[PDB]
Amino acid sequence: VKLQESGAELVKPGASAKAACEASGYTFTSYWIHWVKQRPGQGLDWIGEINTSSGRTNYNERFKNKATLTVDKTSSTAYIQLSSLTSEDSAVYYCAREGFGNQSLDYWGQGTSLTVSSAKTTPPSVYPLAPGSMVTLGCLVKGYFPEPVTVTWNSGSLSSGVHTFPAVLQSDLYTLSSSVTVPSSTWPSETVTCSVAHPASSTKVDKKIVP
Amino acid sequence: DIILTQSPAIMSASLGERVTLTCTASSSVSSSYLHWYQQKPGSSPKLWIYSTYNLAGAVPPRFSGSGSGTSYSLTISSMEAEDAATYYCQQYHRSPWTFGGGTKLEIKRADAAPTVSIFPPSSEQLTSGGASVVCFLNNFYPKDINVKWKIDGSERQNGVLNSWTDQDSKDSTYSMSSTLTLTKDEYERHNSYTCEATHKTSTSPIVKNFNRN
Repeated sequence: VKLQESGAELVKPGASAKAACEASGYTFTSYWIHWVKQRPGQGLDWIGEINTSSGRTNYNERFKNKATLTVDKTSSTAYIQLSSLTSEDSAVYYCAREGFGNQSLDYWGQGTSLTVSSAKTTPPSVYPLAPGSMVTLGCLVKGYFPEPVTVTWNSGSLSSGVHTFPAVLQSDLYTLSSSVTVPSSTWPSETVTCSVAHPASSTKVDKKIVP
Repeated sequence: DIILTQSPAIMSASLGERVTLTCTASSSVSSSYLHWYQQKPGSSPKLWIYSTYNLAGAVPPRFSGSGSGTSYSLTISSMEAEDAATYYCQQYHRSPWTFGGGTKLEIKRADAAPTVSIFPPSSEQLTSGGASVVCFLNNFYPKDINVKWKIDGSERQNGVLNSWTDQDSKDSTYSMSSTLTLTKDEYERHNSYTCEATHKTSTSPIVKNFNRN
């Protein structure tokens, strides 16, 4: 039951991080905890196991010298510490409980999203994508950091026929675009406005598409 | 150093169809220590089957698994929409513990052509010396597609970044964005810009153009 890890962690390359995974709803010392790594778009890669009673560890060789696992049985929390960080370490880090079923992983945490970048917060540029029965318009949202941005169209009253694409790392900055299809007798007579929010720099930008 | 191979990595099935995923091990694993996990995008994996055959908490009985030695599988008798996801095997027979590379199971639907749209660099962007040309390829199936950029008739591969949506949960299409980034001076040295989309629903490319002036 439960397993609470932080959702996101931003760290500079070269540095170290210590991500915490707090159990609850079970007798913590009865179960081992495993950490698993998942690179953006990729599969699952075991890091290592820790016996929660005794503190003894076993490591995927690959991560020997990258990861240290530890426990504190007094607070019911497992820890992972990644050293000497590079862009290659950017990944979701899951803590899992090993579960009486023959070492199978019965409960997972929601995972900690670790980003290894030097970038500073940087708000986005918002560029209208206007063409030169249906018409497609769009919004290029470029040069921001960190994730996420949210993009709506006319504040949310254009919800259907929208595609907002996943971000890509262009430089050490993110870029993404969003498309909206509307009926052609709607635009340009009625207004279509890209609404773009970037919380991390407390910025909203509204951009209308003009012909 | 026991490699688990999941072939194929990607699979399509219609709703109602029987489905079989395979996990193959490079050396015998004891069926007791073989497991399966399901993962949907942005969620954590979940235990689906453990010790080869045992359905986990909440797994419907349309699912079964079997195997032994180097040959394991997970069967879905009659596919349902909920069952589209990525499934991983995993072994605990010898350390280091490993997973297979996963089989992503998507839903089969009728083929469809991408609606293609090209957009020149906006004026706002040109005032910074940047210049991005954007092509949307929207609502197509199957996922496999090729996108080619041509500047004054010649192919360009430098400065192109793509991005794909996840199988649409309502209509089971996919979409893609293609973005060609040039300097402003670069963009202004040339006239014709084309996005050519190739896809199994036609033999000739879908072609979208503009000429700046």
